[PDB]
Amino acid sequence: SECVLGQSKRVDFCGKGYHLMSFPQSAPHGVVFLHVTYVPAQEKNFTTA
Amino acid sequence: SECVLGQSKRVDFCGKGYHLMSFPQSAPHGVVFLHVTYVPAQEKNFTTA
Ligand SMILES: *[C@@H]1O[C@H](CO)[C@@H](O)[C@H](O)[C@H]1NC(C)=O
Ligand SMILES: *[C@@H]1O[C@H](CO)[C@@H](O)[C@H](O)[C@H]1NC(C)=O
Repeated sequence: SECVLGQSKRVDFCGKGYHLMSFPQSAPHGVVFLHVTYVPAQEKNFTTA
Repeated sequence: SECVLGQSKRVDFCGKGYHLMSFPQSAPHGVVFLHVTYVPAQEKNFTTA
């Protein structure tokens, strides 16, 4: 109800990282979610104020 | 997962009041959370439109 039909703001609920979309495939006696996320990769530091 | 590793917008979940931070101390056969909050204290009333 939450991850598929909308965007989830709860941290580490519908996937490790920031949440974008989900896809609900079926399976024998169960369901399999495919979560799509967004993870920063390359970082660089600066001086702030 | 939710209160510590991020901020929570859920009401009355990670502490009474608006939520800021939490620290997860340990304890035998359990765990103890310390929640920081934010409570408005004084009041003053006016007329609006
Ligand atoms: C940025 O972080 C690196 C650590 O990998 C550090 O050596 C460097 O001094 C930092 N940048 C500045 C401007 O200090
Ligand atoms: C503000 O609230 C008090 C109740 O404590 C009331 O007596 C007062 O008339 C109110 N002031 C205004 C401007 O509504």
